[PDB]
Amino acid sequence: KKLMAQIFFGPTYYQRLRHMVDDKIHARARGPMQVLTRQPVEGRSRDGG
Amino acid sequence: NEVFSRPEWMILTCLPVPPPPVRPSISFNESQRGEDDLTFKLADILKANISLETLE
DNA sequence: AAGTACTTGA
RNA sequence: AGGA
DNA sequence: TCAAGTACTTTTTCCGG
Repeated sequence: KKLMAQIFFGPTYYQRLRHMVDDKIHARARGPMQVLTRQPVEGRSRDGG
Repeated sequence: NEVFSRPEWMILTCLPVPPPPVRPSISFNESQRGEDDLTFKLADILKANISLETLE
């Protein structure tokens, strides 16, 4: 069925940006600890909290 | 306060040495140290003290 | 970016 | 060096 | 004795080499 609204439709140059979900996603549930503070390590890479 | 903080105690005679947990050696590999800053600064104090001790 | 505390000449 |  | 500069102090949202 036709949309009651007419859509503004045409080409537009769109860029793919550096930031991708799978490079961002992180989860921890126990893991590496600092030596000094005996607290969780820093950053996704290191499996930080 | 006469029990926990007499004025004479702001002047250090005997210095508490903190244990390794405070100044841990970041022991990269086997035969390579990695002693903490505080471990070094204490050695400096210790060294400075022996020069003075022997000197007098 | 704005203070507390301390010291300096009238 | 970047992201909200 | 008190104005004015001095020493000198201190903070500032959140999350890869």
